[PDB]
Amino acid sequence: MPHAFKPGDLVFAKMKGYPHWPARIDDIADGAVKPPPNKYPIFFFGTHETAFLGPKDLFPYDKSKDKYGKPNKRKGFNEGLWEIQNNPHASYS
Repeated sequence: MPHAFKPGDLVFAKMKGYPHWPARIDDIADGAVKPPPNKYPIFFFGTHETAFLGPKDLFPYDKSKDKYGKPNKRKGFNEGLWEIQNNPHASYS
């Protein structure tokens, strides 16, 4: 059975106006800004942007890739697909 989300989990993350996007749950570094309650730090592959999202917008990558893991015209998307498949836990700083 599923656990709660934890840092390192791979997802497609949904934001308004954008397709479901390859992403991961990030760690929060010591000294770094914490997310609001009930929110997770989401690092978006390809764009390398961070947003704070709740579970309603988080789709586990393995279950969802057949539906959401197809090339898309949007800036950063295809790079993001390579990242999540090939080095999802790397430093992208």
